[PDB]
Amino acid sequence: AIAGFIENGWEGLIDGWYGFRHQNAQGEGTAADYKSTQSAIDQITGKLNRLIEKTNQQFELIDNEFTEVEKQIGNVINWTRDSITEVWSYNAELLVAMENQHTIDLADSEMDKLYERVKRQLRENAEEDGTGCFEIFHKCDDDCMASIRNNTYDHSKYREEAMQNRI
Amino acid sequence: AIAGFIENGWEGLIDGWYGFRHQNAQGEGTAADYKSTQSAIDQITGKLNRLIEKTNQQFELIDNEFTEVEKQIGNVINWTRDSITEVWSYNAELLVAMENQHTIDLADSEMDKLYERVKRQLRENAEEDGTGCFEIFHKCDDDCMASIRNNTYDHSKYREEAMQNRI
Amino acid sequence: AIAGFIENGWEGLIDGWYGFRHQNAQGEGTAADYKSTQSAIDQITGKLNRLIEKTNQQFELIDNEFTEVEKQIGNVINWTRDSITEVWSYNAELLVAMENQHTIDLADSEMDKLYERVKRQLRENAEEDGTGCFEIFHKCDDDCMASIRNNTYDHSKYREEAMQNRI
Amino acid sequence: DKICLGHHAVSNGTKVNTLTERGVEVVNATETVERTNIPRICSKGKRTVDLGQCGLLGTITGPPQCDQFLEFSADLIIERREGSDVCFPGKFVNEEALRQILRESGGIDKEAMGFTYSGIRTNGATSSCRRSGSSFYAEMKWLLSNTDNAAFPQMTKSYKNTRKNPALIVWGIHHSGSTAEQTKLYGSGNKLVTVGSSNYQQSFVPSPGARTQVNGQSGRIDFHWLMLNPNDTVTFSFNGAFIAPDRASFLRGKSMGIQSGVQVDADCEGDCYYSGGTIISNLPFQNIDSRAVGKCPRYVKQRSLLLATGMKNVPE
Amino acid sequence: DKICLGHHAVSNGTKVNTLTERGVEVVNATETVERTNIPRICSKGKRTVDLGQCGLLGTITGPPQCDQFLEFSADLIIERREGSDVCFPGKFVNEEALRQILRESGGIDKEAMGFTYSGIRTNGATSSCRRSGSSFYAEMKWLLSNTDNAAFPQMTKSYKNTRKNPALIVWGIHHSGSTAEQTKLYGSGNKLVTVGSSNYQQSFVPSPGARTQVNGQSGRIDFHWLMLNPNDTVTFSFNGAFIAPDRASFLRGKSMGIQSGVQVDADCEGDCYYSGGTIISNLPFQNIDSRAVGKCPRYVKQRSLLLATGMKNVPE
Amino acid sequence: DKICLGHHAVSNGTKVNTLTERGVEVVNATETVERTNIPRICSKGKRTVDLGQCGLLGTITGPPQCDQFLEFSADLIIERREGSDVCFPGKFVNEEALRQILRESGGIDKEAMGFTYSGIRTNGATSSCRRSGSSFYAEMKWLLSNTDNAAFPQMTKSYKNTRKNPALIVWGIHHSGSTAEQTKLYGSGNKLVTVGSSNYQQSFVPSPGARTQVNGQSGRIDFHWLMLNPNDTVTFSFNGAFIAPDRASFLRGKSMGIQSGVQVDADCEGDCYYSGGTIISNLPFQNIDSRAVGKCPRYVKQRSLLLATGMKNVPEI
Ligand SMILES: *[C@@H]1O[C@H](CO)[C@@H](O)[C@H](O[C@@H]2O[C@H](CO)[C@@H](O)[C@H](O)[C@H]2NC(C)=O)[C@H]1NC(C)=O
Ligand SMILES: *[C@@H]1O[C@H](CO)[C@@H](O[C@@H]2O[C@H](CO)[C@@H](O)[C@H](O)[C@H]2NC(C)=O)[C@H](O)[C@H]1NC(C)=O
Ligand SMILES: *[C@@H]1O[C@H](CO)[C@@H](O[C@@H]2O[C@H](CO)[C@@H](O)[C@H](O)[C@H]2NC(C)=O)[C@H](O)[C@H]1NC(C)=O
Ligand SMILES: *[C@@H]1O[C@H](CO)[C@@H](O)[C@H](O)[C@H]1NC(C)=O
Ligand SMILES: *[C@@H]1O[C@H](CO)[C@@H](O)[C@H](O)[C@H]1NC(C)=O
Ligand SMILES: *[C@@H]1O[C@H](CO)[C@@H](O)[C@H](O)[C@H]1NC(C)=O
Ligand SMILES: *[C@@H]1O[C@H](CO)[C@@H](O)[C@H](O)[C@H]1NC(C)=O
Ligand SMILES: *[C@@H]1O[C@H](CO)[C@@H](O)[C@H](O)[C@H]1NC(C)=O
Ligand SMILES: *[C@@H]1O[C@H](CO)[C@@H](O)[C@H](O)[C@H]1NC(C)=O
Ligand SMILES: *[C@@H]1O[C@H](CO)[C@@H](O)[C@H](O)[C@H]1NC(C)=O
Ligand SMILES: *[C@@H]1O[C@H](CO)[C@@H](O)[C@H](O)[C@H]1NC(C)=O
Repeated sequence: AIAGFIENGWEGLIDGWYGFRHQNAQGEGTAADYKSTQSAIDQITGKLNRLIEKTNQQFELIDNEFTEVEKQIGNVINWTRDSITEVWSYNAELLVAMENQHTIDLADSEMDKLYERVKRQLRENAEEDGTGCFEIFHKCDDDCMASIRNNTYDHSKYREEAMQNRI
Repeated sequence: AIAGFIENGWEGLIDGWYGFRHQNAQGEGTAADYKSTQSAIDQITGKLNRLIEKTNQQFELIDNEFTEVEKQIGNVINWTRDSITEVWSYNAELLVAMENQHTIDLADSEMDKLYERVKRQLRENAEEDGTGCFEIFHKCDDDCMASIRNNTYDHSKYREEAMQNRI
Repeated sequence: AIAGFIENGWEGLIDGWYGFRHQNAQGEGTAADYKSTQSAIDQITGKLNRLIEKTNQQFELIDNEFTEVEKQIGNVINWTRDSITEVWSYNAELLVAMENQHTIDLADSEMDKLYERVKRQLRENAEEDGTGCFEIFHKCDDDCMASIRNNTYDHSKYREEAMQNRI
Repeated sequence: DKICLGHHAVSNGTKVNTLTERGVEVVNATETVERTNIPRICSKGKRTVDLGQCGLLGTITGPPQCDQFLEFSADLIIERREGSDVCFPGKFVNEEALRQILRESGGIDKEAMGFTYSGIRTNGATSSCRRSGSSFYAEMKWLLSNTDNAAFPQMTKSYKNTRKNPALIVWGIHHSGSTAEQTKLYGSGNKLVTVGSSNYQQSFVPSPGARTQVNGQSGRIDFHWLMLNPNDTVTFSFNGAFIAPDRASFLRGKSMGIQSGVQVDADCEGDCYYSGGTIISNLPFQNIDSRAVGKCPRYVKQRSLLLATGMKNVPE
Repeated sequence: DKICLGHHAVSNGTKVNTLTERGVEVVNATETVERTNIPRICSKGKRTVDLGQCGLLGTITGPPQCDQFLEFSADLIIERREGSDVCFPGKFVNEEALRQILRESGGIDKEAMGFTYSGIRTNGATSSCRRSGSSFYAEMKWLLSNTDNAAFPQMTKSYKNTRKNPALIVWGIHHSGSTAEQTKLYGSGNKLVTVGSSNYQQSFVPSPGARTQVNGQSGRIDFHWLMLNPNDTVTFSFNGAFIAPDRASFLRGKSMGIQSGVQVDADCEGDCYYSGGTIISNLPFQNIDSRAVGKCPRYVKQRSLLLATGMKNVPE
Repeated sequence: DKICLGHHAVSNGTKVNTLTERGVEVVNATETVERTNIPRICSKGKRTVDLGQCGLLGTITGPPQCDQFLEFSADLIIERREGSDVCFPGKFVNEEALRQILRESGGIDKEAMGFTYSGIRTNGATSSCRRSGSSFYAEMKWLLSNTDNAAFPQMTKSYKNTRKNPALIVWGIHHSGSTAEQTKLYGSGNKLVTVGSSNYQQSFVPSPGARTQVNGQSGRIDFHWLMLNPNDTVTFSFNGAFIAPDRASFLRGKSMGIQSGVQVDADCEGDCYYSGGTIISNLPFQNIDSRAVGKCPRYVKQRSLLLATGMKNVPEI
């Protein structure tokens, strides 16, 4: 019923990019992780701010459309312009493909670091389910869901019960 | 006897790149994992398909070798050609070094994906040994080793004997 | 309150880039690692040496600054030179940005490689706190701390003590 | 009981390329190659000249199509496809270089030289200009001598270029339509024109044309281009056919003028221009035209390159 | 018990460059810089003309060695080191531009100029050009003044381009190599050549003197060329030294011309050639020659660059 | 007990630019764009000719400023703004191509042309070229008519290149300051100079008139040149107003040229030079001069690009 980033995304998570889904006896719901989404979107925005940097170099026209240039110089110009076009087409495709690879891998890195943050916050009172779910071995409702989202949850809550529950 | 990917590589896998090796009642079994191998090969093949691609921009002769061309335009042509050669030599050196770095990191990431997938399947029984292998506390026969090789393995049922042996 | 790694860092580490800091009751203190430091610095120096990229292509002087060249070829030279300069400025900014991203990601991944090596080397005898320390349940002073600082540590002799705790 | 960490997804996203594979679906991506142009020239806030039947190269010479644009300042100079640089047919010997500096010249300022001699007739009857009647360019004289059977006098006229700016000197040589025209329009005998400077030192000789009837009249004008450095002197020593300039041309400053085939829109501003319109987007690349002027996105051949802005889209 | 994870290895791999280490050993890698080539030009699927002992401009001028190529039609044009553009000594002006045009022309479609002459002799046979006896260029009419020691009448010929493609018109000027020979051949007096069209204007003057001996001759015939836009007309006004065209040359389509010193080979079917062989490969880079023509790898300085195809090699 | 891992951090640090974010703090970074220069030419180890008052093209024709450079041999050629290519007013035609040829030439090896003249004055001189009071280009002959206001006979001269290297042959065409000057010298009539070889053919005509005074005499010489292939011949045919070569110029080898305004430094060795100095650096980029020539960093427009050498400087509480 409930599955995380390992196998699928959440089609219903519109407010925010990263978040936590709570399935319990004490209700059910979804809430976004403000800091993770804010970091990812500001970091990607910075990437776009780099991409849209202007050249700040004005280029004059060298060739002439209305009246042709001399064939010798025109052919040298077309050779140079085509070589420059090939260089910029290569650089544009390599940059877009490489940055798309970095954007996807970066988003996965953010997913893994947030996942590990949760794992290291829960420590021995929770276990991974291998799908993105964490199995919680103590009874708890939304108060600790918020404490996890707020990075305030402490594991010192009847640890012995969770160990007995998983030993 | 047999070490994993962290300590060294292993000579002997002729079919595929990635695989599993284990000690059990039968002894030193070896098998390849063809799905992670095909994933890595497909990504490398796509990378080479992008790199091993020829352009469609046709270039003709600008200067001659049978007779010399005007010295000033000839030197401008040689300078432009040499600068383009320097640009493509830089781009080729950086492309090969960067893509070789991505290929090596790709292979290590795929090895890590296999390692992590096994860890997540094994749960409390994973017992990483620091060499790139997993110590199995329950007595695991050939059928459970095969179940680990593919993606259908139950961490339960074994947990009781595994934890009695572990603790 | 010595938990630098996840959040604060160590501003007091003098001898190396990576190291160990100890909370042991006999007296707290800091020591540096040299092997992961030497590896990271060797890779970074390798990058700087690769990045020298000293050319062996001799470029002559075409544009005469004392007497101007014919204006049409002069503007051809200025356009070609400015396009080449834009290509090299793009390549330099992209190369430096890539190398800085890879240098930071490499150094952070080297700190993660050391961290993961320590966690696996300690097996189940230590628990992550999630701020940048390992909580060691067995108390020890010179042999275990030197063994952990090194790449050789026997986790068996302390396995019973660590497993007796927490449960 | 159970908690879950996950990420957003969409029922159908967009496809971007990566280093290892093509067609990778992501939730959100933007374009890095601009495809949408503005059909009109965005010149808002900048001084412009919308030069029509007159070409840019004619702003020195003064064809009847732009007599009113002989002297101006401009930030953006626009030449049109229909533009012509002649009244009487002719061509510039170094046409592209002079056009290249005019597009970078910022406009034009002028200073009279002179040629205050006798035996010369300024109008130079041409039937290709009808502003009032037969005439030549506003800024040049046809030194035709005393009509028929009139030898041309030897002239040695120079200009000192006393201002600090370099001087743009444009003059010409008339190739008549026949030998009879050289004999009766400029007189019998040989024709020699020698132009000196500290760096020019070039002579020209006209020849009988016998050329096709382009714009009715046969023959051609050679428009010759000279640059002077500050305080230099241009010397025109001649007795042959000669088209005498009245005024030297000087530069104004920056222009980056663009040749264009579309109407001017003064209510929009931008810096990238091409013959088919303008680019006002801030994307790093375009596939609209490689022949861009100004602070413009870099030209690529790919129609579109999508840069991911979201994460990998894995639908439920 | 124990389950171990790992990867394959090889006993002897290859070395590749990376971003942190220049010599990282990998299990497998391929070459990205091609050094292998085929010693012969490849023509399968393309119409190929092999101009053995013939220069490309001899397909326009028509020396005896080029007699079979006056109307050649080909996709690939091969020039040879041993070939020549002329048989009677001389040089083309802007010969590089003309070769650049011809190498892309698709071949040459010759069409008669239709010039009729009177008062001259149209033979002009010379000992340097032979076709079982003295001859001249197949496509050029060397026009002499009657027999000898007589004035050459001035003639003004013209040609109109009525086809959709631009017409290539080629003519020459004969520098006799001696003033006495010029005055015996074309008579005494000053000589003058004017040639022009709506977008072309040139004049030439014969220059007698003394020159070295090539193929036993002392004179030199230089060749000039003109492009005519569709529906345009060219005029040729001469007082002698016509070296008149007999046929206009039209471009058939598109081609890619090359220079080569090696034999042609039908079987390979390659897409890019260089002097000395053909480069048939799918690799992105080459280290064979920088002056490559076609759609083929970009030249790099590196002898070899190895692109890893497998993972890194840990030899144990 | 607690075992903490961590990393070296600094209280100050520097900033670098990354692909994703600008201004990322790092503990250490270096520069990849060279901004430092040496305001002098590091010519150590190379034979250097410092052409102070001598223009490079005058090292072929030999104006007084080039008296000591007539047969110069050098690996590095330094040109300066204060120098001149000519002494008698004039210029070279296709002067940039000839300068480009000379800069890599390796120096000049002159061989006697072997032209024998009779019936003319071969000792012409001008007040603008004063080697000892009144002289002309040392390596070229100013050929005048037998007497003033007298005919100059037409002559044909030729040279065969018997060396394995091609010869650089330079000749001048004298454009008189007046029709009287072209009548007083050389005699009346139309003048013509024709020059040719198996693969070269040009014809030049002097044009008398009137010009402004430059460096004294209001005349001009246009200096033309050709390359002569090995085993070929050159024929010069002239009726007057032709400045004949006295010696053929062969190229010695390989060199590079510099245009600069700075002192030559023979105690330091550098890789490339520019108008303001020498660039000695092992950094891949420079932001000082886009037209530097030699084997040295590529020019970028970035004032400084900081390449991290340390890791990200996360500050400690
Ligand atoms: C454009 O081309 C002109 C000549 O055609 C050239 O003068 C420009 O650069 C010149 O560079 C010199 C040294 O770098 C400098 O001293 C000179 O002032 C400068 N020209 C002007 C007008 O400022 C060429 N442009 C570039 C960017 O090199
Ligand atoms: C250089 O390439 C340009 C185009 O990239 C050529 O100009 C085009 O030629 C085609 C065919 O004649 C026309 O339909 C286009 O309108 C032309 N465009 C422009 C902007 O001129 C140009 O002729 C080429 N130069 C040479 C010497 O071949
Ligand atoms: C431009 O560079 C080419 C080389 O790519 C030069 O061609 C060489 O010229 C020398 C002249 O002696 C020959 O010996 C070589 O065999 C030529 N090599 C090739 C590959 O053609 C060419 O001369 C250069 N042009 C100028 C003006 O310097
Ligand atoms: C967590 O933070 C939210 C605001 O983001 C607040 O409304 C909620 O009460 C907090 N919960 C806890 C347990 O701190
Ligand atoms: C995994 O391997 C075992 C070994 O026999 C096989 O029975 C099982 O069906 C395999 N799983 C899948 C999904 O094919
Ligand atoms: C372990 O580390 C200590 C330093 O704390 C060093 O002196 C000792 O030699 C090391 N031993 C080994 C086996 O590496
Ligand atoms: C997704 O599907 C809807 C179905 O109507 C369609 O309207 C929309 O355009 C689609 N979007 C994409 C990006 O495919
Ligand atoms: C995609 O990003 C743009 C901003 O660039 C935003 O306006 C749009 O809503 C985003 N769409 C989705 C589906 O995230
Ligand atoms: C590398 O892969 C290619 C693929 O065609 C193969 O031909 C070659 O033999 C392989 N080399 C090694 C050493 O595995
Ligand atoms: C040339 O002019 C004729 C006039 O009858 C016209 O029919 C033809 O289409 C024109 N050709 C071109 C290419 O303009
Ligand atoms: C930073 O790196 C440079 C590398 O050239 C080195 O010289 C410098 O000493 C380093 N500084 C510090 C504080 O590590």
